[PDB]
Amino acid sequence: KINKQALIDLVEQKQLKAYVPEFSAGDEVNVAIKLKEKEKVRIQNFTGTVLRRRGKGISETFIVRKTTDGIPIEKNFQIHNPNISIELKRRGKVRRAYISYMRERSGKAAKIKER
Amino acid sequence: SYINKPGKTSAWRVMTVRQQVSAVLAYGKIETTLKKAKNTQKRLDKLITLAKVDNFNNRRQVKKWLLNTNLFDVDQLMDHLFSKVAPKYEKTPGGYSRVLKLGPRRGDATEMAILQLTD
Amino acid sequence: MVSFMTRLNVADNTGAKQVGIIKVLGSTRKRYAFLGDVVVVSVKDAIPSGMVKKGQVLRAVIVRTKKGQQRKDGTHLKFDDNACVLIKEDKSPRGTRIFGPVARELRERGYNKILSLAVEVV
Amino acid sequence: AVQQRRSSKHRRDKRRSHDALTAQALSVCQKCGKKKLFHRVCSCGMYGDLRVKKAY
Amino acid sequence: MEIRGIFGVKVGMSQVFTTNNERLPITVIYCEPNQVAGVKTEAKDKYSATLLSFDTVENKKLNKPQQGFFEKNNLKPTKHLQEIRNMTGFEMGQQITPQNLFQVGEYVDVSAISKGRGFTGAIKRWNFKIGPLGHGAGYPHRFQGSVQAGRGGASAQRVFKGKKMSGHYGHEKVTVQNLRIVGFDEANMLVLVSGAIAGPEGGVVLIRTAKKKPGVVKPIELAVQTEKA
RNA sequence: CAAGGAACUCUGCAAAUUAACCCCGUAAGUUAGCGAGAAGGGGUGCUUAUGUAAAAGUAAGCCGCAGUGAAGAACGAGGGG
RNA sequence: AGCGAAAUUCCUAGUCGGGUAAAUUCCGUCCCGCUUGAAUGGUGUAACCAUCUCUUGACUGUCUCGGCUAUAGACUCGGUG
RNA sequence: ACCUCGAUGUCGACUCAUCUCAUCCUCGAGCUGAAGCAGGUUCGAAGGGUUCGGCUGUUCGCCGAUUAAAGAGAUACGUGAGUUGGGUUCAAACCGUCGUGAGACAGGUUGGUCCCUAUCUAUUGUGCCCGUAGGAAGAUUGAAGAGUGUUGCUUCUAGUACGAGAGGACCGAAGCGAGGACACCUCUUAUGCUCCAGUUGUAGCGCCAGCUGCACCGCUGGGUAGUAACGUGUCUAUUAGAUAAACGCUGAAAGCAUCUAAGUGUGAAACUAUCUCAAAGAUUAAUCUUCCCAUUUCGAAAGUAAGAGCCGUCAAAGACGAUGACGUUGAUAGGUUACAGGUGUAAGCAUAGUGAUAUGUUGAGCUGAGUAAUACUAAUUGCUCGAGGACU
Ligand SMILES: [K+]
Ligand SMILES: [Mg+2]
Ligand SMILES: [Mg+2]
Ligand SMILES: [Mg+2]
Ligand SMILES: [Mg+2]
Ligand SMILES: [Mg+2]
Ligand SMILES: [Zn+2]
Repeated sequence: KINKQALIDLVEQKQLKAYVPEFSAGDEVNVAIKLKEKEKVRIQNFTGTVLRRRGKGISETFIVRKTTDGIPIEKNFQIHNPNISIELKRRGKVRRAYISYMRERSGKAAKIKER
Repeated sequence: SYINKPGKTSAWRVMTVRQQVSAVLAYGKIETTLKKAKNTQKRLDKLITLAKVDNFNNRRQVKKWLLNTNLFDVDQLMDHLFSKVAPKYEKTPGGYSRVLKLGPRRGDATEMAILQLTD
Repeated sequence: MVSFMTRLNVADNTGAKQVGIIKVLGSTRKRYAFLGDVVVVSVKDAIPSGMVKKGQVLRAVIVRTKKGQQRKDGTHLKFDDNACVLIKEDKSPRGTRIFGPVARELRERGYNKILSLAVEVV
Repeated sequence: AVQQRRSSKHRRDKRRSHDALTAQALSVCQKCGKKKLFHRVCSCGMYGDLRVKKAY
Repeated sequence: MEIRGIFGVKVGMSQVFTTNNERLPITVIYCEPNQVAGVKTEAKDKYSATLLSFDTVENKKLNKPQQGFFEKNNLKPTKHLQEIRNMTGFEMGQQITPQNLFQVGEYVDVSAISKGRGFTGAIKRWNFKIGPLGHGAGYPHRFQGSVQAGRGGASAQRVFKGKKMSGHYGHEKVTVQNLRIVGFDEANMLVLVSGAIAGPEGGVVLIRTAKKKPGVVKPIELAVQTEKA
């Protein structure tokens, strides 16, 4: 008959999270992960700075960059994912929407907090 | 083959658009090729719609496009636009111009088209 | 994607500072090793007080990759430098201690020893 | 790459079968009489009952 | 066998999260209820099939022989008619919806007219390889290889029928099998299929019961959220 | 043009990196002239004040992912005929 | 004398050591030099080379492996031909 | 020494493969100096698959590390009107050696121009005309065909059978992969020249600020739609028939024995189908449904109230044609309006500051193609072709 392609958006309202805190590119958040090997789901926390916050619906994704023992790891999670929970700790100052320059910025390269 | 003309680079297309919109606002009619007319029309419409509010931001945004012609200079053409052309169209939602097809040219059998604008 | 002839850092205590992929193992034309694939490697730099001298051909298990790989859950784990640990013939590392983090995707293939000695798994 | 054998007067005529021209569509402008090719403006400068040009 | 089929229009693609801790890409297919327009019986017409009419349209935008066929057969006018072989368990003049045909999580296959990719060359078309570019390898270095089969009258002296050279690619029918169905939406008359479906966003998409795994179903649930604040 | 970085190949052919100015520092060998721009590194933008006669410089401050912000400027080491 | 598998060595892809995961090419070395050799010069030699030959850091679409974009053609229309 | 010297381009590599079986692997069976595992050989089988690298001009080869395996061959020792020129082999030069000498040597070495706009056929695609005996629209069957077919590792069966003991399965089920193919772009990535921001220089808009051209798009950081993969889904199953090798049950000729002569079976990746695709130009021209039409006054010429074409607006299509949507009774493109996504706090104003500039208005302004409404502009008050079913 006729289509809107707000149907794509409609079917995605079946699973969208309620709160989903808002955080721009350069923010320091802790993203707690549920893990289930056999039973007794363990919560591995994974704190770090954010790089990118792309997304257009149920597919909002974001990058978190952590440093362990001088070794950096960037991990990309899907925001509207059961089995992930996100808390915001610090909100940083930034001029860009995808701070790719942090791939080559070592220690003593930290965003100034925002007032 | 090797040495070749610069050709229709993107700058050439955009600069042709600017010259033709300047010419159509200045006089009110253009006799060009059809497939440049359909491409000039879009920018023409966007300018005339952006020019109905008259704040200085709109003057800046339109200054980015116009060029001076034999009839009007650019700072005269801006006043001529915002005084009589833009307000005349202030109530029409879209449809600020028409492109009608003339006869084929003798030189190239291209499809000459006339671009104009009336209420 | 660690490819044939790809020098990748070593993340254990065997003194093998630089090690070059020599033949990605596992079937014909594997031509790419992702997380957990066992490769065969050759040391090209070492330290004098080390259990591997320069030139020996050994086997390695890759732990860190720069390209990373899309996990099933949708999280996409990406590192910044390629690392490998040196295994001896069943699953067991030649090194006493592992440096830096290690990706979990070794857990199901085996190498429960390599995950245990790691500082912290991701 | 050259022909090995001359293409006769028969093969050449057959190829040109698809070369024939088309008679272009013709309409009769109202507001005057003449055969302007359809969907154009005639030399009146009138297209339909609207004026878009000069006398000729 | 008892092949079941339905038609729709592919509206786009997205993803949805399930139990078993898995992300599942999805195609969304708008399925207006169809209408059987003819049934072919084995004895009468030498085979069996069911003819389905769909994409309802106004009677004006329809050719006269077709609208006459619809008025005589007591149907709603439809832009499209096509038929499915070996659909048997249905009668005449009935509305068919996807909910009445397919289980919640079972296996279907999808046919759709693919994406027209233009006149494309051999190396993109047949996955051929590209002649080296270094060491000055001469300007025809994007070709179909040597088409040789034999030089001299004894050997082959021609090109083989059904060679692999450049030509038209896309806008041809293809089918992906064993793609499970995730869920439905009766409100929008809409269905969710796993995997990626051929064809552009908005084409016509046929779903049949998969021949490889006819009745096989393995249920897959969803992943209702429990994080609110 | 991601990851890799010479595996293609007859050969790193071609293509790529460095690139001006200013300040450190610069081996083996030798006809003691050179080697040597050796190797290897750092700084560069705008504002204020100080700068001398102009300027380079100096201290403080400010922005950006990056400051000869574009263009035009050496790739190098080791052994052999 | 010197030097020596050489721009010279057929058997010869000589042997041995180094490089190398692996080395008919490469560096050094022994000498039955088939036929090296002293102004048709011998042996060394710093600098120099749009010369040759080998190893290597950085470096890169050379390559696993192929993709995308923009122009001029190509293709279509009118004209010459 | 039979065609070819009024020219049939020659080694090796690259690309593309194609075919044969005397089989390397995968598959089925026998015999064993076969306990098990792993083998040795023979029989059938050509559906598919059959590595990457160092050295060398290389084939060949030696060597490393893999793999289930790294087959032997043919096709002008396939393939230069496809590519390369490293080698052989032009002139230059040199060492060894021969010759008195000019020069020579399948002895060595350094360097050294590879032309062609395809007419026929072949082939890949895509069309025009016509036919299919009324004319048009749709839906079909499928004769004759095309494409795909590879395989491992782990766990259980079970440390069971076997064997003294190390060691250790057939048959069968499940899971994760490698290579190859078909699509797609939700996620990750590359691009993405009328997108967004920063930014140097000079020249212009009279000046400041703010903008424009120009410099690889001027450079750099992001990037919508599209397009692809390194990405994500699916496939590479399974079942049936007739079979080769082998095995048979009954069973004689040849009173026993005997798988065959009659009768009756088991059986493989091969074969014919199952699966994917295309297909009535299959002139042997098929089938179904719907629609429209019967005259003229002497074979004509009249030639549909069904439809198709020209013409215009176009993209889900696109080299041009063709396919497909729409043509005022309309949402086909453009524009406008609202929005998404992308960029990332505009210009101007006020405060602090001597000043670059920071802070508030401000998650602001902007935005090619994206999503959807909206007749304002453009799709015209047109043209042509075309029915009477000829006889048994
Ligand atoms: K000859
Ligand atoms: Mg001849
Ligand atoms: Mg022609
Ligand atoms: Mg040439
Ligand atoms: Mg022409
Ligand atoms: Mg040529
Ligand atoms: Zn007229």
